[PDB]
Amino acid sequence: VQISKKRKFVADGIFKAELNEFLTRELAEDGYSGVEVRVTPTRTEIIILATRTQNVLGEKGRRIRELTAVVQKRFGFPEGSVELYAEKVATRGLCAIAQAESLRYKLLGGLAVRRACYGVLRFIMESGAKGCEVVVSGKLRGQRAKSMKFVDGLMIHSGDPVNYYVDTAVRHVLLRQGVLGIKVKIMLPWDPTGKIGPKKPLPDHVSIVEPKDEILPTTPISEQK
Amino acid sequence: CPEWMDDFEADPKGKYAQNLLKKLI
Amino acid sequence: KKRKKKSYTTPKKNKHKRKKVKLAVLKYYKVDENGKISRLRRECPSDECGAGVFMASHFDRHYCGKCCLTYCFN
Amino acid sequence: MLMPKKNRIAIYELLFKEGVMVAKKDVHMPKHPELADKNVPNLHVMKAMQSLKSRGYVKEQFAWRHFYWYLTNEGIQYLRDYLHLPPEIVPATLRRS
RNA sequence: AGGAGUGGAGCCUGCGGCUUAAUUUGACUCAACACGGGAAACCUCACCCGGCCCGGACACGGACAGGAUUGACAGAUUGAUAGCUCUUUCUCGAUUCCGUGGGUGGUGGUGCAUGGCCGUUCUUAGUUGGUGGAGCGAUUUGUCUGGUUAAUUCCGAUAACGAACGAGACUCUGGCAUGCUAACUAGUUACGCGACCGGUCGGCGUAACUUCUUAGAGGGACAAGUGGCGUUCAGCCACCCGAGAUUGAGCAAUAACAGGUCUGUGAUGCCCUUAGAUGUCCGGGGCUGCACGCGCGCUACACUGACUGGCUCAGCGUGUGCCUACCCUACGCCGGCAGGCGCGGGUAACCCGUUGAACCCCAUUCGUGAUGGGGAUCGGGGAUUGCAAUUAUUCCCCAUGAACGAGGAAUUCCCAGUAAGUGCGGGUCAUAAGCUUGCGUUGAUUAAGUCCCUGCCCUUUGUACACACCGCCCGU
Ligand SMILES: [Mg+2]
Ligand SMILES: [Mg+2]
Ligand SMILES: [Mg+2]
Ligand SMILES: [Mg+2]
Ligand SMILES: [Mg+2]
Ligand SMILES: [Mg+2]
Ligand SMILES: [Zn+2]
Repeated sequence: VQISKKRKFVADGIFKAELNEFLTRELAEDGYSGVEVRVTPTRTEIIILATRTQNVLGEKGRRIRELTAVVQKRFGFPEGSVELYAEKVATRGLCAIAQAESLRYKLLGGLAVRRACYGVLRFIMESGAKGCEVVVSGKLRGQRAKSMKFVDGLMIHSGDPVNYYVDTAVRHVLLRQGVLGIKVKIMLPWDPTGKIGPKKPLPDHVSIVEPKDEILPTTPISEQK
Repeated sequence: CPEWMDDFEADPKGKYAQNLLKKLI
Repeated sequence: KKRKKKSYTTPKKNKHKRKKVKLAVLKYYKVDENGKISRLRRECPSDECGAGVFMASHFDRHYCGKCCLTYCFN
Repeated sequence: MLMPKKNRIAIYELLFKEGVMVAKKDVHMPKHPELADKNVPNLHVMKAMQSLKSRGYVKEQFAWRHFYWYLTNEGIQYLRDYLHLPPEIVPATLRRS
């Protein structure tokens, strides 16, 4: 039959969440950043945003086909109806999930914590970010856990602008002695129409138009046209 | 080396502080 | 956190070990000296229990083992 | 596990047919939805698939109470030998393109 | 200043103790104790007594065409239609079995090994560079004598000037719009047709349209106007006009806690266990056990009330499910009742529903007493949900009818549609709210202040502290 609108919306949200979790677990190593689900008559297009699209596709597309089939089998879409693209992020430096994955696989590669964090920070700043903050917590040195914070630029924390001016990601790193937690926050620059950042300005920012230089008429001149 | 500055800044007073300071100069 | 100390309830229940029988010679009986095999056991009268399967013969009753169909001697 | 030969055979034909296999992590459901009408319990699917993974023939992923298994090249060769399929028979994932 | 209290009673709940086969345990000041969404019949489930299963991958050797798998009967279960074991003898056919490695998973330990999340310091008003000034230097000024603010909010002093995070701004929400957009899943007027005595029609139907209802865009409030107080500044007080002259939430810095959580997780490192298992099913116990102590609460002690009829008003919202069994209900009939049986609508501004809520309002009987207050306890019957209701799930009926007459020391929460009365929804939910989270409904007394108590901030000052007073330290 059919279900209520409330249940339908909750259900498609649940589907999106599970799909994103599975795609994360599958393509974290390939710079996975997110999934977009587009429903069109008799078709469902799944766009996977990743930094390394060729690794996501695999050789001759094999990997992507596998993924499609797996989705087809899991969520019970009719055979041949679901399909999966794969695109690249516009700016990797401004995606906190991508930077968190980069830091994760840097730490998994034996790189020292401070070197990796400072490199990620500098790459984010060089990408045009207004500011960023990277926190790594856990057994960094010895048996006692500690936290380690790296900040640069401007970073807001309160109010509604935090929901569209700063992008946040939290990730786990499985090391020999235990889990390291990494948190990456990027404060996006104000972008008027062009997606490097939000279109709306910060609510407390007031810009005053510079008055043009006029010359006061000394005498009444009448111009006939 | 930047790695020396990092390892020193992590523990400015530690088992490896003197060696890293000597390396920095 | 203490040990079970379950020696009160049994001394370890033995598991079943199937007795090894050599072959199925006792089922068929050619030995007619004229190549006439006689079946020394009944066969099952179930659909999936055709000429291949047989039925056991206890001190009473006939038992299949495949479909668990029983015919008491009486 | 101890399972009938036909069960393992059917599991293998499915896996070779699309090169992937998903299954809910639930040992108590009586029929695998894709392997229904063949009376293959889901537990049999999970245990056979874990056997193949241990032997290195599939790659496994888990998320939200579901296993996903992808056939590997060594798994493709092993399944071709096991089911005796002609060298020209290939799983659906290798086709297209 | 006061309001409602509670601490006293009975009951319901959580905690300790006691008890026990077991009464699983986490968390003891705020920052544990109707908390773990923790309302446990089974399940849940960790705990106790019994009993099946392997769901012990894989690699290496044994055994092997018979490796090994089921199983009807009688015994037996020291519970079972458990082939669990015996007895017995068929069955299945390389999937196993027997060893060695090796794995796997545990609501096992460790929250003092961790991540994440949350709580707390602290919803306080705090925090930090750059350049300049002062110091040999750690460092300091900026970040302040003072007025002002809810605010490190501003004004103003000024070796500082410019800034950043936090506060504010912001988002959601409450009030206003006869102005705009526009509606048979909302209506209202008007007109016809009917029913009763021009009137009453949630009676029927179709034009107008958008006041009422929905929900979009925009508007609207800024201490803006007036008068006082102020350095005549920042602002404060009062008044007019006005829908409104302080609606309520959400988010929230630097830094820290050995705060809580390994019992939320296919989050986790190390240990422990791993086949008569701490894995997992399956019976039965427990989690409630009761000399006692302690929290949150519910119902009261009546007449500003109980009883019995009569009358008449809400809002928030939730409804038929992946697995997944289990929805909200109108109307008819049967039965005091709780219920039962037929019939329909609804996946919902469409049906329940016009949500005919309670208090309150009106009338009645009682008549100052443990009384017709109050409903603990207990007996006997009847139903419902469930696989099982006993230790009594819940509900109904008839009986029984305890303490309690306003509560000692001591304490909590509160400034307006607020406290408090009063119902209603959501969660939990097969069955179920004395809990919690929301919603309306009736609707106040008092205050417009202060550091007295309690904290918590500063500032100056002292220190022999710096693991920082739970410090340091002296002598027999
Ligand atoms: Mg704010
Ligand atoms: Mg300086
Ligand atoms: Mg100087
Ligand atoms: Mg200072
Ligand atoms: Mg005081
Ligand atoms: Mg000292
Ligand atoms: Zn038979």
